[PDB]
Amino acid sequence: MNWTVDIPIDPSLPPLPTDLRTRLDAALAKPAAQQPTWPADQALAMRTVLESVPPVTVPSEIVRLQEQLAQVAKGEAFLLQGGDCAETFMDNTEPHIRGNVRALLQMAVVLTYGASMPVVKVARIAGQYAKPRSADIDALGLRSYRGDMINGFAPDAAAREHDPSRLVRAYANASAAMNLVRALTSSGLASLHLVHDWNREFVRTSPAGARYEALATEIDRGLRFMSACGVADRNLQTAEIYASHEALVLDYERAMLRLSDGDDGEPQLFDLSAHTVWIGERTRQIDGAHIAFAQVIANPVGVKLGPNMTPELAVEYVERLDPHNKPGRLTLVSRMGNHKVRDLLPPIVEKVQATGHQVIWQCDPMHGNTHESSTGFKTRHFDRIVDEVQGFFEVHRALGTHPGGIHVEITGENVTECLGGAQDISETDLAGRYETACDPRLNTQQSLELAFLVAEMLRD
Amino acid sequence: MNWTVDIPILPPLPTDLRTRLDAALAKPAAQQPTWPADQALAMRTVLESVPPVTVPSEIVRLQEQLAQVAKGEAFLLQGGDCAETFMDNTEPHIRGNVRALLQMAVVLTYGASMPVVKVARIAGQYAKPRSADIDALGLRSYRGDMINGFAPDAAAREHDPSRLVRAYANASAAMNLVRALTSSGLASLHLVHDWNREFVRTSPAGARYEALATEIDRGLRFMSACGVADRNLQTAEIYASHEALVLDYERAMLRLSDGDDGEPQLFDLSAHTVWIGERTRQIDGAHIAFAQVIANPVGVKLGPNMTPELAVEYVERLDPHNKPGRLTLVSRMGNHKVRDLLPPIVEKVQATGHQVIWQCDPMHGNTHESSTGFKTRHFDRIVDEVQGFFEVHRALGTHPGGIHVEITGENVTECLGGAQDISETDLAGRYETACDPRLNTQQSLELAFLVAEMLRD
Amino acid sequence: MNWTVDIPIDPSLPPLPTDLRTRLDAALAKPAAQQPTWPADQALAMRTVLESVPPVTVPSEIVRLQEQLAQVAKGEAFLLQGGDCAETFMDNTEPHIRGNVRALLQMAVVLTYGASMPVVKVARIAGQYAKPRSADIDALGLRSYRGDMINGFAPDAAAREHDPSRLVRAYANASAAMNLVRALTSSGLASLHLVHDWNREFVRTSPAGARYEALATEIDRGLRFMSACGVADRNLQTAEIYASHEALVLDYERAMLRLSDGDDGEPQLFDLSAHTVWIGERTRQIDGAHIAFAQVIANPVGVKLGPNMTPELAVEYVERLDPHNKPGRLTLVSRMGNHKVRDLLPPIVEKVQATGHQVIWQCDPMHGNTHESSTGFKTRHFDRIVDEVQGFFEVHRALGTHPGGIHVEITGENVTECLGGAQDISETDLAGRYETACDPRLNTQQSLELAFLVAEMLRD
Amino acid sequence: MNWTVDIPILPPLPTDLRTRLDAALAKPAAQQPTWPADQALAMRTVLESVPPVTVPSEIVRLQEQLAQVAKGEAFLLQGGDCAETFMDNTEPHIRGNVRALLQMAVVLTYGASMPVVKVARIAGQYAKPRSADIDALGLRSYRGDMINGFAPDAAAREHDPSRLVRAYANASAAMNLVRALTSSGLASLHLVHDWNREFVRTSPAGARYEALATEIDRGLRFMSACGVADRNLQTAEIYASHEALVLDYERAMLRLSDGDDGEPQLFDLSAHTVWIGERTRQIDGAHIAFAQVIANPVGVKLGPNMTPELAVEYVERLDPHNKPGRLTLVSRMGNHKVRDLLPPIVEKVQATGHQVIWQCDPMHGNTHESSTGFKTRHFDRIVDEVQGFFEVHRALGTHPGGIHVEITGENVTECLGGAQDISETDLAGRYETACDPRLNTQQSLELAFLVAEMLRD
Ligand SMILES: N[C@@H](Cc1c[nH]c2ccccc12)C(=O)O
Ligand SMILES: N[C@@H](Cc1c[nH]c2ccccc12)C(=O)O
Ligand SMILES: N[C@@H](Cc1c[nH]c2ccccc12)C(=O)O
Ligand SMILES: N[C@@H](Cc1c[nH]c2ccccc12)C(=O)O
Ligand SMILES: N[C@@H](Cc1ccc(O)cc1)C(=O)O
Ligand SMILES: N[C@@H](Cc1ccc(O)cc1)C(=O)O
Ligand SMILES: N[C@@H](Cc1ccc(O)cc1)C(=O)O
Ligand SMILES: N[C@@H](Cc1ccc(O)cc1)C(=O)O
Ligand SMILES: N[C@@H](Cc1ccc(O)cc1)C(=O)O
Ligand SMILES: N[C@@H](Cc1ccc(O)cc1)C(=O)O
Ligand SMILES: [Cl-]
Ligand SMILES: [Cl-]
Ligand SMILES: [Cl-]
Ligand SMILES: [Cl-]
Ligand SMILES: [Mn+2]
Ligand SMILES: [Mn+2]
Ligand SMILES: [Mn+2]
Ligand SMILES: [Mn+2]
Repeated sequence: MNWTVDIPIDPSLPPLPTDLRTRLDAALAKPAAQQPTWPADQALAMRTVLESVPPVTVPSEIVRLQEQLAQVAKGEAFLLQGGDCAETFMDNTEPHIRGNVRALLQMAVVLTYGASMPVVKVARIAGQYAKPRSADIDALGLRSYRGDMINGFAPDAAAREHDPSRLVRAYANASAAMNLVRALTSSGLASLHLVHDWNREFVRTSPAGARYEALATEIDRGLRFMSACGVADRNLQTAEIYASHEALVLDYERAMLRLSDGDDGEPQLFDLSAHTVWIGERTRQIDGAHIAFAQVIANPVGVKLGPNMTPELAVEYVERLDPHNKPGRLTLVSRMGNHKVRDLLPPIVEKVQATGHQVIWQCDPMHGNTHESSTGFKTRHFDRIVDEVQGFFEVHRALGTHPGGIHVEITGENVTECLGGAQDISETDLAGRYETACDPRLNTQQSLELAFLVAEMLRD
Repeated sequence: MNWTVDIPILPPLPTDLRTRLDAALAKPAAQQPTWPADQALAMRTVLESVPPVTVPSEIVRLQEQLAQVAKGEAFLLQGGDCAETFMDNTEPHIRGNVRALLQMAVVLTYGASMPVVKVARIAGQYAKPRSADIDALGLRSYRGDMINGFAPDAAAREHDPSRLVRAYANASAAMNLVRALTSSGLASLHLVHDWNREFVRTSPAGARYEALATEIDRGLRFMSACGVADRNLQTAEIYASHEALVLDYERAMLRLSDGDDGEPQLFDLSAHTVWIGERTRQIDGAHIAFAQVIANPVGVKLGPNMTPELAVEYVERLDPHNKPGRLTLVSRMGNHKVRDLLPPIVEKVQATGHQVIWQCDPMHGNTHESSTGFKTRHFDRIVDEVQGFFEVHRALGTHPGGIHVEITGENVTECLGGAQDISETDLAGRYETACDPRLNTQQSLELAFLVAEMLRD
Repeated sequence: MNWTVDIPIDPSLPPLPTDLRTRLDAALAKPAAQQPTWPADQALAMRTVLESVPPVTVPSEIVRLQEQLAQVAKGEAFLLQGGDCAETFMDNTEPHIRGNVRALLQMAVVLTYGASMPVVKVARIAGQYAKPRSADIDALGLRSYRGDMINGFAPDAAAREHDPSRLVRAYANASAAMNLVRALTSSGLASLHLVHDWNREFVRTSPAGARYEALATEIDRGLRFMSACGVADRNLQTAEIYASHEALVLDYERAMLRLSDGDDGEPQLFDLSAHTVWIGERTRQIDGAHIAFAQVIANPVGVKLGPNMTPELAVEYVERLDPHNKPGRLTLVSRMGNHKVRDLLPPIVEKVQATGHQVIWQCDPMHGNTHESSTGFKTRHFDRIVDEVQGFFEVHRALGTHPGGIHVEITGENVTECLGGAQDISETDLAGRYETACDPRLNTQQSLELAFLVAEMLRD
Repeated sequence: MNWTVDIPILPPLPTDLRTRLDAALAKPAAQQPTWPADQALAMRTVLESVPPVTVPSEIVRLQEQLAQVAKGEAFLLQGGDCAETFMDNTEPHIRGNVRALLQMAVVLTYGASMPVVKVARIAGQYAKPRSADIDALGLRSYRGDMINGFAPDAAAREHDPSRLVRAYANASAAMNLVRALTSSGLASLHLVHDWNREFVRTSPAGARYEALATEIDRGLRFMSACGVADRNLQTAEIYASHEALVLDYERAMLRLSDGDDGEPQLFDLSAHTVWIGERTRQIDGAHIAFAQVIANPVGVKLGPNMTPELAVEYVERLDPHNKPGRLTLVSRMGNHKVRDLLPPIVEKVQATGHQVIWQCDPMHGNTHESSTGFKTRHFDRIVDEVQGFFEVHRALGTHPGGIHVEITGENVTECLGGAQDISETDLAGRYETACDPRLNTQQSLELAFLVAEMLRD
C-alpha cells in the first residue's frame, strides 16, 4: 500500500592500505562543497556496502583511456563527451540507454570523419545522478532536487529528503547501465555501417538535409572506400564508449575507490564509479576536497571553466592536478558562453600552455548558454552553442593549440528542451517533450546536426 | 538499512507469442517459490524495465557458435559456482571464477584443437531446486539467494520476492564486471597461460602435466613466431548462464526482439543461455514449454532415469525446427552408470537427425556424503564420468560436445581428490559452497588437463 | 665489332598429355591471322625452350583473378587495365617499369574511391611485345615492325627479319619485368599512402589542379578516416597488379601453356605467359586459331570489339569462349570511337545480355580514337577518349548493365604522344617526347587526370 | 640457335661511393673468372640496365628481420642447391626446393618458437670457387654456370662472359617464380604442413618424428581454434641469396638507392643477401671491401683455420656501425673441430659488443669422398656439427642464430645417412648435384626435425 518496494542490504573486503588511507583521510578533511546533508552514521553504512561491490569499471580500462586521451592532449585524437544532463533512475531503461549511445556514436562517426582522426567517446552515463545546487529552496518552496543519487525529482518533501540509500540505488543503476552499454557496443550497435545507416536516414529526413547531404555523401563513400580497399573490418564492428560523470558526491565517489592489481604497474588509487570524472564550476575550489580528491585518484580528470576563471587559477589547477606532467591526465573545459569565449579563453590557454603541461582543451558549449524562455522552460539556443564551439575553435586556431574535443548534453529521445536547429524548435514547442530532469539537452536530431556543424569546423 | 525502488506507473506481444507464452506458463510448474502473486507481480514490474543482462545479438551469436559445437567443430565449457551468492558477489570472487574458467578454456582449447565456447555459471545462478522442502536442520530449505537466505534461521528462509530484484541487481553487476574483465586484460591468452604455468610449478602433480603444459606454451609461442599473435588473443567471450528455475524471474526478464528471419521472437535476456534441471523437466511442464517459447539456446539435464524415447521428445519439442545447437542435452549419470545408460539415448536421438550438443555434467551424478558430515564429490569419480562420457561417444562416432562443471577460483576444499588429496578431515577448513561442492582452482584446472588428454585420444 | 652479344641456348620436361595435345593440335590447325613468317623448324626450337622455362605467372594466381573478375562481371568491382601500347625490350628498365606501375596504381586509387568498389588492376606488361599489322610494307618501304617479340623497331631490313630467337628474348624480358613488378608491389611501391602522396603532388602542380582538388581532398580524408577508424592497414601496403598482353604470337603463347597441379581442381590447360590475355580486332575471326586458342585455355580472356561488330557475332563469341557460363570468364572490350559508341554499342550489350552469360563490359577508348596530326605523328585526343568512356557509361547506365572497367594505353614517362588534357599538348609539342613504339599513349599526367574524370563518371 | 641482346648506347655515384667502390674493386680479387675486360665490360653494360632481381625496400626489410635473429629473437635458415644450374632451372626444381626449404621452415619455426627468416640459395648461385684450377679429368675446373659449363669438355669449360647475362636471365626467372610461388598457395603453412605429414607416414623413421610432427599439427590447429588462422599463414617470404663470388656480376647488379637516414647508398640488387666464401675472404681483398660498400646484409664463412682476432677484424670492418644483423659469421668446422674451435671466436667477437648472427654451415666442413668415387657427406656428421654448434652457444649463453645447408626437393641420393641409409653403392643412382652433395628432401626435412629438438633443449 506504499507503491514502492524496499530492497534489503547485506562481509567486508580488506581495507585499502593504511598508508593510502592516511593520504586519503588527510585529503578529505578539506571542506567539500555541495555535499549532501544526510547523517554520517548512515553514509558510512552505505559507503561500507559500496566498498565491496563490483566496480562499474576497471583500472585496465582506465589506464587505456589515459593513453587515448594522451593522444588527444597531443592533438592527434579528438574527445567527444555527451549524454544526459542528469540521469534519472526511472529512465535508465534499455531503450533510453540504446538511444543515448546510438546518439553518441552517430556524432562519433561524423566527428570522426570530420576530425580526420580517431575520436575518444565518453558517455555522460552510469553515474550522472547528482547535481550541484544554487538555491537552498527551489521555487516550489522545497529543498532542492540534487540528482537521484541524493533525492527524488518529485516535488514532495518526503521525496526531497537526502537519502543515502540512494547511494546504492545509484550503484545498481550504474552497473545495469554500464553493463548494457558494454553489451550494446560489443554487439552490433556500434557497427560503423549501421550507425551510419541511421545517419543517412537522418539526411533523407531532416529539414536541413540538403545542408548535410554533401558531407554525408563523402562519409558514405569514404566508408565504402574502406571495403573497396579490403582493410580488415572487424575494427569497424565495435566502438569503445567510456563512462563519465561529475564527481560530486564524495561519499559515493570515495566509496568506489580501489587499488589496482599493480601487475601492470605499482598499485595506484583509482575511482571505479566511472572511467573519467570531472569537477564542476561550483565544487572546484582549489583548497577543497573535490580538487584534493581528483588529486589522489589516477583516473583522467577534468575541471570546468567559466567566466570567473583567471589564468593564474587555471595554472594552479594544472600544477595541483597534473604534477607529473602526464599529457591528457587533466582536461580543462571551456564554458564561457558564445559572447565571451573569444575574449575570455585566449589568455587562459596561453598561460596554461606556457606551463609545460599538455591538457585537453575541451569545449563545453552548453553550460555557458542557458536562458529561461517566455514560456517557463529553461533553455539553450542551438546557434549560441554551435557558436561557442566556433569561438573555441577560433581561439585555438589562432593560438596554434589543439581544440581537444567537445563536452555536450544530448539524448536519443526526440525531446524539445533546446530551441532551434533544423527542426526550428519554438518556445511553444518546448512544452511538448521537456523530459529532462535538469538542463535542457540537444535532441537526437540536434546532437547530429551539431556534429555536422562541428565536423565542418574541423575541416578548415 | 535498505534501498527502496519504485514500481512503474511494455511492448505488446504479438497475439501468438502472448498465447503461447500464457499457455506455456499455465502448465504446472515445479519447484517454484511459494511467495504471493501481488508481490511477485510487483517485483516483475520492476524487472520488466531494468536493462537486460544480455541482449539478443549476443544470443544469436552464441547460437551460431553452439551450432559449431553441435556439428562436431567446437567444444563447450560451462562452469561456475554451484550457487552464486549475493554476499560473495565481489570483485575477487568474480575475478577468480572468470580466471578459473579461462584457464581451463586454454587447456581445453589446445586439447580439443577447436574453439571452446565458454559459458559461465554466473550472473544469475541464484535459484536452486530442492527435493525435500524441510531442511536437515528442520528449517525450510534454502533455494538460493533469489528466493531466500542461507542463514540457518526461520526468518531468513521465508521466501522474499524482494530477492528477485536483488538477484537481478547482483546479476547486472557481475555481468558488467565480467564483460569489463574479459575485454580488458583478464582474458589475454598469454596472461592466462602464465597463470597455468604457476600452477604446474607449485601443483603437487605439476610433473603429471608439465609436459602438456609445455606443449601449449610451445603452441602459443608458435603463433607469435608465425606473426599471428594478434587482437583475437587479447580477449575471450564468456557467456552468462544459469538454470531457468524461477519462472517469476525468467518471465520478467523476457524481452521481445525482431528476428532477421524477420518474425519477432522472445528472448530471455536474463542470461545468454539457460537450462532446465532434472527436477523441472516434466515434458508437459511449464519449464519445458517456456523453454519452447524463448529464442535462447537451451539445455536439458538428463538423469539415469532417462529413456531414449523421452530424450527424443525433448528433442522434437525443444528443437522442432532442427537447428543445430538450439538444444544441449547434458548427461549426468555418475561414472558407474554412464557407459551402460547413455548410448541407446545417443543412438535414438542421433537417429532423429537433429544435432544436439551432448555435454557432460560430471558433478551432479557423483555426489556423496562425507563421514565428517559434508556433501562432497570425489575428483576421481568426476574424471571417470567424463572419461566414459567420451568412450560412449567415440564408440558411436558421435561428438562429445562439451562439459558442465561446478568450480570456483577460491582455494576451497569442497571436493575430495585431485593432486591435493583433499580429505574428509580437510573439508572442514574451507567448505564455503552455498550448495554443491565445487572443484577448487587446482581441481578444475587439473580436470582440464585430464580432459584435454581425453581429447587427444 | 657487331655491337651486340649472342646469348647461347641450352633437357625437356615431360610433354603435355596426349589427350590435351590432341585437343590442342586440333585447335591450332585453324587458320591463324597475323602470325610471323619465320621458319617452322626454328620456331619449334624456340618453342621447345619455352616449354620448359619457369612461367611468368601461375595457375593459382590466375584462378584467383578469375574470381575477382567474376566479381567485376557481377558489377561489384571495376577493371583497370593499362600500360604500354607496345613494350620494347630496350625500355624494360626498372625506372620505366616503376613508372608504369606507379601510374597504374595512381589511377587505381582514384578509380577505387570513385567506384566505391574494389578495382582489379591489370597491367599491359611483361608480354605486350607483338602487334598486328595492316600493311605488308611500312612507309619507309620496309617489312612491318611487328613488336620486339617478332622484329626490331629500327628501320633496317636486317632488324626487320622475323627472328624467332626473339621468342626467348621476349621470355627473359617478361620474366624480369614480372618479377620486378611483384617485388615492387609487395614492397612499399603500392602503399596506398605513398601512391596517394604522388597524387597530391599532382594536384599541387597540374594546371587543372583546381579541377581535381575537391575530389583529391575527399580521397585524402576518406583515407585518413581509415586510420582514424583503426582498421588493420596491412591490406593498404600492397596491391595486386596482374599481367596482360594480347595473345598474338601463338608460337610464344602455345609455348607457354601448362597444366595445373590439379590439387585445387581437375587439371586444366593454362597460359602462363601472362595472367589474362585478349585477342585483337584483326585476329578475332571466329573460325580462327586465336579464338580457338582462347577456347582451350582457362585464363580469363577478352575480345576487342570495333565498329564492324554485329551483335550476333558478339554472341557467337560468348557461346564459343564462355560455353560454361562462368561469369567474368570472358570480357568484351568496346572500341567504337566516341562518335559511334553510343549508337554502335547498345544493341550488342542487349543481345549479349539476353544470352545468360555475364561478361565484363570494358571500354577501350583508345583504339577507336587515333588520328594523324598535321605535324606527322599518330595521335589521339584526350577529349575524344574521355568522351568514349562517357558514352560507354551512358550506354550501360541506360541499359542497366554494369560498366565493367577501362582498358587504356598509358605510361609513367612524361611523353607527349597524345594531345590535350590539363597540359594542353599541342601538335608541335608532340615532337618533344614521342617515345612510343606504336600507339600514342596517355602520359602519366593524362592517365591520372583521366582517372579523375572517370572517377566522376562513376559517381552519378 | 641463340638469342642476341643489344649493348646500350646510368646515375652517377656520389663522388665518395665511386671512390670507395673503385678503391674497393682495385684490391686483389681471388677466384675471379679469367675472361677479357672488353667483353666482361660489355656483359656488365647490359646488366647495369636489367631490372634488378631484388629491390632495396626488401633488403632493408631483411635487415630488420636479421637484427631480430641477431638479438636472439629469431632464427635464420638458408638453403638451396649447392650450385643451381641453368639446365635445371625449371618450374619443378624451383617449386620443389622452395617446398623443401618451407617444410624445414615450419618444423624449425615450431622448434625455435620464434620466426625463421628463410633465405634460399636460389636466383644466382651460379658461381663457385675452385682450389685446383685443373679438374680431376685434366679439364679446366667448372666454376658454375655463370662462368662455364659442366659438360666435361675443353670447349665447354672455357670461360664464357655471355654466362653473366645468361645467369641473370635465369636469376630473374627463378626469382619471378619464387615470388609467384610464395605468394600464391605454395607457402600456406597448412599446405606445407600436410606435406610434412606425408613425410612422417612414408619416412622409414616416421616414428622417430611423428611425435614432434603431431605436436606441430596441434600447434597449428590451436591457431584456428583461437580464431587467429588468418592472412599471415597463407604466405611466407623467401629471400634470394648466393655467395658474392663473381665481382663482374655483383658489380653490374649494383644499384644506388636513397637511404631513409637520407644519405644514398649502394645495394647489390642481385640478391637480398650475399656471403663471402672461405676462399675469397682475404681481409684486404676485393670481396671483403666490396662487402663493405654494399648496403646488403653480408655473411662470412669461417674456417677451422679461423682465429678470434681475424673474426673481430671481420666484425670491425663489415660492421663498423654496430648494426645488429648487418653481419652473419657462418661457422663451418666439421663436427670434430666445432666444439674446440668456435668458442674463443665467439667470446672475442662477443667481447666487442657488436651483435652478429652466428650461423652454422654443417655441410662444408664435413665433405668426404666415397670409395665408389663420389664426393659425399654423412648425414650423421652434418647433424653432429649443428649439434655442437648449439652446445658451444648454450655453453656461452650466446645465440645459435640459424643454419646454412645445401638441400634440394629432388629425391636425390647425394648424401649418406638419414632414415634412408643412402649408401656409397646407392649414390650412383641419382647423384645429380653440379657440385657439393645435397641433403635430399627427406634428409633436409629430417635435419629440420633433429634441429628443432636441438632447439627445444
Ligand atoms: N572502433 C573504431 C571504429 C568504429 C566502429 N564503430 C564506430 C562508430 C562511430 C565511430 C567510430 C566507430 C572507433 O572507435 O572508431
Ligand atoms: N579469443 C579466442 C582465443 C583466446 C583469447 N583469450 C583466451 C583465453 C582462453 C582461451 C582462449 C582464448 C578465444 O576465445 O578462444
Ligand atoms: N590492396 C588493396 C588496397 C590498396 C593498396 N594500395 C593500393 C593502391 C591503389 C589502389 C588500392 C590499393 C587494393 O588493391 O586496393
Ligand atoms: N607467414 C609466417 C608464417 C608462415 C606462413 N607460411 C609458412 C610456411 C612455413 C613456415 C612458416 C610460415 C612466416 O613466414 O613464418
Ligand atoms: N551483493 C550485495 C551488495 C550489492 C548491492 C547492490 C548491487 O547492485 C550489487 C551488490 C547485496 O546484494 O546487498
Ligand atoms: N514479461 C511478460 C512478457 C512480455 C515480454 C515482452 C513484451 O514486450 C511484452 C510482454 C510476461 O511475464 O508475461
Ligand atoms: N532504473 C530502475 C530499475 C532498476 C531497479 C533495480 C536495479 O538494480 C536497476 C534498475 C529503478 O531503480 O527503479
Ligand atoms: N635455363 C635455360 C632456359 C632459359 C632461357 C631464358 C631464360 O630467361 C631463362 C631460362 C637457358 O638458360 O637456356
Ligand atoms: N655498376 C657500376 C657502379 C654504378 C652503380 C650505380 C650507379 O648509379 C652508377 C654506377 C660499377 O661497376 O662500377
Ligand atoms: N631489356 C633488355 C635487357 C635485358 C637483357 C636480358 C634479360 O634477360 C632481360 C633484360 C634487353 O634484352 O636488351
Ligand atoms: Cl555548500
Ligand atoms: Cl583535413
Ligand atoms: Cl594475315
Ligand atoms: Cl556512390
Ligand atoms: Mn548540465
Ligand atoms: Mn548444482
Ligand atoms: Mn595499341
Ligand atoms: Mn657449396
